Amino acid sequence: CPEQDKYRTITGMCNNRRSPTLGASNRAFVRWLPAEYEDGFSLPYGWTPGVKRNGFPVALARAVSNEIVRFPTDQLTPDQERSLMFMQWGQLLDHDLDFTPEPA
Amino acid sequence: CPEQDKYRTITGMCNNRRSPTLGASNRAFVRWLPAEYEDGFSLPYGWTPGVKRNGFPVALARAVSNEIVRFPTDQLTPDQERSLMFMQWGQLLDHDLDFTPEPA
Amino acid sequence: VNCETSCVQQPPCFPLKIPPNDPRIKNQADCIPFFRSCPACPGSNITIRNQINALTSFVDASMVYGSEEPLARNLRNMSNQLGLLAVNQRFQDNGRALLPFDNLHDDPCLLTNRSARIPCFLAGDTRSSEMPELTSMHTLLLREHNRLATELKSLNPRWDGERLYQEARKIVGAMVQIITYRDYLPLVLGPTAMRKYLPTYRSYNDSVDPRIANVFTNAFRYGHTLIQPFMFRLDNRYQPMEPNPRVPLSRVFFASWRVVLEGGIDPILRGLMATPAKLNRQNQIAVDEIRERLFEQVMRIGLDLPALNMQRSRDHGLPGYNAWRRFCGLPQPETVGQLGTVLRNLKLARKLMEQYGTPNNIDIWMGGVSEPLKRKGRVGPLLACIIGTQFRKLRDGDRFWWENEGVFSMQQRQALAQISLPRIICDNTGITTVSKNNIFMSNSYPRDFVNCSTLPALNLASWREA
Amino acid sequence: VNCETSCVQQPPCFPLKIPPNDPRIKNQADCIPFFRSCPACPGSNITIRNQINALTSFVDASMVYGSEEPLARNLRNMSNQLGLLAVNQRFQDNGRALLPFDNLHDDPCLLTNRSARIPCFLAGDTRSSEMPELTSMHTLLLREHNRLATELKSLNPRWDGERLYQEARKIVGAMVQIITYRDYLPLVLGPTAMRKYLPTYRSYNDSVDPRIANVFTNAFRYGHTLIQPFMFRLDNRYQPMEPNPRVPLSRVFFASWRVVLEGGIDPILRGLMATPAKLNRQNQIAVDEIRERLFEQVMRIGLDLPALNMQRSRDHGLPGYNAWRRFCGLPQPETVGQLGTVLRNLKLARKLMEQYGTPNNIDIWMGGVSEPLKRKGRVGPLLACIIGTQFRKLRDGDRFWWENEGVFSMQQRQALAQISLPRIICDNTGITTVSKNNIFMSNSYPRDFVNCSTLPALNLASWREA
Ligand SMILES: *[C@@H]1O[C@H](CO[C@@H]2O[C@@H](C)[C@@H](O)[C@@H](O)[C@@H]2O)[C@@H](O[C@@H]2O[C@H](CO)[C@@H](O[C@@H]3O[C@H](CO[C@H]4O[C@H](CO)[C@@H](O)[C@H](O)[C@@H]4O)[C@@H](O)[C@H](O[C@H]4O[C@H](CO)[C@@H](O)[C@H](O)[C@@H]4O)[C@@H]3O)[C@H](O)[C@H]2NC(C)=O)[C@H](O)[C@H]1NC(C)=O
Ligand SMILES: *[C@@H]1O[C@H](CO[C@@H]2O[C@@H](C)[C@@H](O)[C@@H](O)[C@@H]2O)[C@@H](O[C@@H]2O[C@H](CO)[C@@H](O[C@@H]3O[C@H](CO[C@H]4O[C@H](CO)[C@@H](O)[C@H](O)[C@@H]4O)[C@@H](O)[C@H](O[C@H]4O[C@H](CO)[C@@H](O)[C@H](O)[C@@H]4O)[C@@H]3O)[C@H](O)[C@H]2NC(C)=O)[C@H](O)[C@H]1NC(C)=O
Ligand code: HEM
Ligand code: HEM
Ligand SMILES: *[C@@H]1O[C@H](CO)[C@@H](O)[C@H](O)[C@H]1NC(C)=O
Ligand SMILES: *[C@@H]1O[C@H](CO)[C@@H](O)[C@H](O)[C@H]1NC(C)=O
Ligand SMILES: *[C@@H]1O[C@H](CO)[C@@H](O)[C@H](O)[C@H]1NC(C)=O
Ligand SMILES: *[C@@H]1O[C@H](CO)[C@@H](O)[C@H](O)[C@H]1NC(C)=O
Ligand SMILES: [Ca+2]
Ligand SMILES: [Ca+2]
Repeated sequence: CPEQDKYRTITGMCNNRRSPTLGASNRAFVRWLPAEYEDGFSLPYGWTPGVKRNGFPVALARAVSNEIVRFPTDQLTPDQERSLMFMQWGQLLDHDLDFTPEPA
Repeated sequence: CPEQDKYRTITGMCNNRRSPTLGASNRAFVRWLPAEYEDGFSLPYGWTPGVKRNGFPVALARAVSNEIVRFPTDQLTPDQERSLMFMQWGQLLDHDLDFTPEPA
Repeated sequence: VNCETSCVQQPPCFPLKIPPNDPRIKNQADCIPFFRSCPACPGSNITIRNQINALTSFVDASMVYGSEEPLARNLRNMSNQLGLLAVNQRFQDNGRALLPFDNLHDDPCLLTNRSARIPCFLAGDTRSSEMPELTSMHTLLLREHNRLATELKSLNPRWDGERLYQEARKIVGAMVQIITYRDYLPLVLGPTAMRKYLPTYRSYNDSVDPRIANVFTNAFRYGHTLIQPFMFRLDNRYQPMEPNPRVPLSRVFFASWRVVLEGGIDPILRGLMATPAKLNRQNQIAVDEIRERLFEQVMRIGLDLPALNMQRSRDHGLPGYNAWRRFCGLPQPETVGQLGTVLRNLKLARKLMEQYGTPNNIDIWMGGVSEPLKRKGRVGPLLACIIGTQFRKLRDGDRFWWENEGVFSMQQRQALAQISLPRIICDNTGITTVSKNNIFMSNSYPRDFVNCSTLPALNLASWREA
Repeated sequence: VNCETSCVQQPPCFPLKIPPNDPRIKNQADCIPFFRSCPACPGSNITIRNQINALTSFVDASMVYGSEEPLARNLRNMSNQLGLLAVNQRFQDNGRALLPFDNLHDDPCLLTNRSARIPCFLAGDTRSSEMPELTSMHTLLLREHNRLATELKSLNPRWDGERLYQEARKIVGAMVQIITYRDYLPLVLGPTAMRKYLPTYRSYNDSVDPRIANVFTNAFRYGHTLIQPFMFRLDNRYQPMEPNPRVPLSRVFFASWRVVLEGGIDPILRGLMATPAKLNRQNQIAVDEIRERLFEQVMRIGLDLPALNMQRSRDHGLPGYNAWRRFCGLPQPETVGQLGTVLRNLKLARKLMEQYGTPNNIDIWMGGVSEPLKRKGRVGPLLACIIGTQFRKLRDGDRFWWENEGVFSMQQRQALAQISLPRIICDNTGITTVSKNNIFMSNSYPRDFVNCSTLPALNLASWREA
């Protein structure tokens, strides 16, 4: 890292001089808690037929969505004190913060 | 991980049921702070000629040992309140807790 | 295995299975496509799997400039010394700049209308075309950069293209920080959580880790609960702009042709300002436009965004609801009655217990968006904690935070304190009437609207090098 | 290649550079051998390099039983159903068991006395032969295991080999935890740091991460300052055991032949009990036996342990002194004057600034062992924080902690509360007079010693299966 600089680098490298990759692009996320995987280190819960999580069957994500998230659109409540721009800035900002790559 | 268990596994696996590799052998250390490497991710300070650490030259480990650690053996001070067994348990205990492998 | 065309569960696919009596997908042999996130250390039997952030975690407008050097270079106009970002060479929006098009091998935007042949846009982030409303925000910010570079060149004749680009990028980055912390986050967190997690800024602390936490990538998806089922487009009198003033969201995803051929970004920005967001309620969590018909036009089957969120938290090895509550110093309900008290809703607690068996296993997004919203906020205690904790780290751990001593002069900071999203819209569009501040609360035309002439533009005089 | 026979700085080596005018290594282009610790994710350009713990972090006597299944199985006597650990088949120590020999390809123990031909010992941990005093402790616990299994067999005739092994192993692990937390840690930390970092145990907490922290591997090396330059051996009456009662440490490293051919473990254990540890003082940090001549008989030149610790902290990417002070909530000295106040020694503070330039760069081991010792402790505030913090996690995050409900019964816990190291010595050696508790404080014969016959044996009645 340069002793002195004038602007941000494009990758975010060197923002933190003691640990120059912190906040830089293409680096592993930090974890605030130990990860929880089916096998302890790699497989997602729900991966292996019949393997429970912490004593209970893993619920299909689509089943949880169907039973708890789904609602009749005619009940929609417009937020009287938020604009749709409130939603939009959130997505835009999220796209300033993180993108988690996947294989093609 | 089994539902019930009377004894520890040999590897330490399954001691923590939600994250079964915690404390288990042949796993990465946990870090309490972000790592500090010359290039940010791998090279140790002192690796590349002329690369300072936070504005100052990297002190040779052998230079610090010679100038600060070295002392005349006849000046050794016996601890009136600790046995050498206190030293030895420390090493024995250390060998219950950590071994950092290296290539042969 | 091709995760897009196969339902076989083999690396790197983790297709979502279909339950009996599904309301849409009657064939249980089908599935909702899902590719596991790339692991930081492929094929390791030593490391605990973690995922990768391809972007800079800092609030530095990297969605405009790019987070890698080859891209950041390609987004710039290198034909001259004006320090501008490249604009579309084929199209303009009523004489104004559009984003350049990208060159994708399997362009999804082309699939949203075969006849129009309008590809996805090229931006600092790969998702700029995902919905026209997002595209309009990327386009708005591209224009503001070029406008600032142009004004800076007038004030400082000796500044080369690189100097102009960097000073404009620096102002735009400060603008995203100011709009986010001054206007947006207080309305997400509410006053109590805002004071707790984001106390008054002091200065840069190099011991504050600024990385995005893996949980935040899922928790910040709380915004999926604010999504309306339509894209609303309004004319200059904020009245429905025919022919289609209300397009179903399942027909706007990756629909870059709508920006180019259906009136540009002005109708879209007016619709964003004059239409209410959707309110998150406990039995009105997320709309079927994203739950049943996500990306319907650009692939074999419509996806379920809420379901993908939960599959993603499992892919990412994220702890359950109670582990996150504990992390946040919040009580952890163990029984359906305790969960009912925490949620102030026994009916939802019972739905959750029927699904998960225990609050320990509730997926973080589901548990987080299930909590009652904090007063004057749009998230509950858990999400407030995860989101507020993340943004304090991005602020305090950024050497280039706009208020950090040395980044801007006192007069430049005084000048930047006058910026606003409504003013930026005024400076870069044909829109002459915009929302009163706060733009994220104002939503009713004409009650909440003012003329652009009453909003003072950013004064760049303290940027004069003289 | 070889990091032991060359000074080329290339993977996997990171040779220690030699300063001008070194009092020992006169040729400045040469070096001290050093292999980089294995990375958790080899050859990656995404992950921040980290190192691996090959052992179980728990205080579970894995240095006796092994931390990998094939090894744990090989350490056991599988010729019968007695649940014993295997013992040496070639030699015995006055009728008592010795550790079996290992089968290494480049056995360092064979180099310490070429004509004796005694290889290294096989134990749960690979370093059991590093010094005969450590070997004696490993040998002691192996005998205690076999003694426990034998007693449990008499008590429970129907218990098979696996049950006997596991029950004895369980008791040995509990003994190591009790001696460590009841007797050892209080004398390391001092009473004040003991109460702060190790408050009364309340319950197993499954949200406490029990992993060893990277910094701990380097911070717990504070014990190198306790090392005496000789191995002391005493006879039946704690008088020097002729002809070599005081062997220089540089001639005992990997000297397994001394245990086998020079009188077994009894003279060594007595020497450890009736000899003072070295005191750490700011101008007497560590002896040349480990600073100039570490492993002199098995390497091309003598190594420097204090220097290796510092090169290791750099290999491991550990933050400097002030970052660890900050992590621990202790003031961070920025000037030589402030450092002089923190260390209560301006002279040492001046010495540290001349070498490092800034207290921000002082290596953790060096700054940690430089601090004045806490009252009735043998570490300063920084090391007390790191060590205390680690051992609380190893206690609170251990499902098999001896006091955790369900591990032992109330009456078994009452029995285990009577165990002590002096009694374990009495039970498995020809020593009939041992130190009074606390064994780590007692160090003078005959003042601090009592007959083994005054110490009641561990009562295993509550292990009888009714
Ligand atoms: C079981 O053990 C759990 C672990 O406890 C730790 O380790 C043991 C060995 C002890 O030493 C113990 O003292 C340690 O805490 C324990 O869970 C822990 O509980 C604490 C207290 O609730 C949690 O702290 C809170 O954290 C949140 C989230 O931020 C934290 O993480 C980020 C990311 O790393 C950091 O940057 C932050 O600094 C935090 O460390 C904070 O928001 C919260 O602070 C806010 O609220 C408090 C109180 O109002 C204010 O004083 C602050 O100023 C803030 O406004 C706390 O700091 C901790 O996250 C959690 N850890 C885990 C792993 O869950 C649990 O309570 C124990 N249970 C029992 C029965 O013993
Ligand atoms: C610059 O920022 C630093 C980071 O600050 C955090 O993030 C920012 C954004 C804020 O949210 C802030 O509130 C956060 O703390 C900051 O350094 C931090 O300072 C705190 C307070 O001194 C440190 O906490 C202490 O930690 C030690 C070590 O244990 C910790 O780590 C282990 C391992 O992960 C955990 O298991 C523990 O739970 C701890 O989290 C503790 O020993 C200590 O607690 C003990 O002492 C106190 C005081 O007597 C007692 O009340 C307790 O009961 C304990 O006995 C503290 O919890 C924190 O480690 C440190 N972080 C870093 C990265 O250094 C710094 O102060 C800021 N500087 C300025 C000028 O603002
Ligand atoms: C036009 C509105 C939005 C979408 C369309 C949309 C879509 C997604 C998709 C497809 C994902 C990935 C799902 C998966 O895991 O497979 C997704 C991820 C994230 N979002 Fe979404 N989103 C729209 C809108 C929002 C809003 C308003 C957000 C926040 C206020 C928001 C956030 C996020 C975040 C943080 C992610 C993860 C990003 C990453 O890759 O790290 N979204 N969204
Ligand atoms: C008989 C006394 C001791 C040694 C001989 C000895 C030697 C070492 C060596 C060679 C290392 C590695 C050096 C390097 O980094 O290249 C080492 C590491 C550790 N020690 Fe040492 N040690 C002796 C004695 C002690 C005592 C009394 C200790 C504790 C009270 C102690 C601790 C440690 C620790 C924790 C390590 C790191 C272990 C790991 O590999 O993770 N040592 N010591
Ligand atoms: C670069 O800037 C000039 C002047 O504004 C403009 O005419 C040209 O179209 C721009 N080129 C690109 C690729 O954006
Ligand atoms: C597709 O684009 C054309 C313009 O090329 C437009 O006229 C038409 O209405 C669009 N089709 C649909 C289905 O919207
Ligand atoms: C196994 O146990 C028996 C009985 O104590 C003993 O004679 C034999 O030598 C032991 N074998 C090994 C390899 O330790
Ligand atoms: C080496 O071992 C033999 C016993 O086999 C012993 O007589 C001799 O003294 C030892 N050598 C040294 C240098 O101590
Ligand atoms: Ca960014
Ligand atoms: Ca262990």
